Amino acid sequence: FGSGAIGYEFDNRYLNNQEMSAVAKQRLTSLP
Amino acid sequence: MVNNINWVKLPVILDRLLRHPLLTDLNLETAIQYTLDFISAMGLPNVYVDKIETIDIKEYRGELPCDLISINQVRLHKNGIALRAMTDNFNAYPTHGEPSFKTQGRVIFTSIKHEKVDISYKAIMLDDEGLPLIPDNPIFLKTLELYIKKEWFTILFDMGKISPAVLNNTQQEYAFKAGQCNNEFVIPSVSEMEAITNMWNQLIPRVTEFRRGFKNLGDKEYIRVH
Repeated sequence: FGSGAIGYEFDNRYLNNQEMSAVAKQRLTSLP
Repeated sequence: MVNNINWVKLPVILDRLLRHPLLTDLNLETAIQYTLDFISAMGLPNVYVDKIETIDIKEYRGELPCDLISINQVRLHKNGIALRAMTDNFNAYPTHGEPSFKTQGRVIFTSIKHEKVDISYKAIMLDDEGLPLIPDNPIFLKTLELYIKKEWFTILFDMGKISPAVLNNTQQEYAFKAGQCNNEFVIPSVSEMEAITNMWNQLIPRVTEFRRGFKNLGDKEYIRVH
């Protein structure tokens, strides 16, 4: 059969968690 | 202040905020609140309008103007002698000196029963609409823009809709521009530095400019030649 109303949102949530992990390592450094 | 306070209407800040696609839901309703918050948090006296208004004292009490925010001084209308803060705990209460005053709300508690007093107070410059009117100094505008941006990004970050680095950068920029604006609106002008110099260099010190309305705080102190 076929339906993506639950897999699409889980994939989107997985990629959102990856998004937050990626942007949580961003730092504007100091001590130049 | 070196520069002059040329007045412009509040949506001049929304001209500048809404360039940012993440600040497009800001409104004049939000601009008014955050602008008043910034005006108070900065506490710059050059942003307020200097006004003088006389009232009568009924019995150790007087009605206060509507737009008052702070009192520069209070004096007696007939003598011109300025008033001091009332340290007394039992002013208008009898049992069985130098005048003073106290202000809480719309009431001013003086130590005089029946007299007219002159109050030099500060208010907000308003628009043709009953709204605040802001300086057009681009330092002030940029700092207010950064204040509103920082508040909105704090909300979005509490929601998790903004990266923490973004909010950290916004807070850093706002902090630097807050210091910059504070210094811009505080550092004296050349004409104000003459007043400060005349106050500073005094062979015979003058320590009674509070009695007057600080009229002679800045007069030069001329010593005769012998």
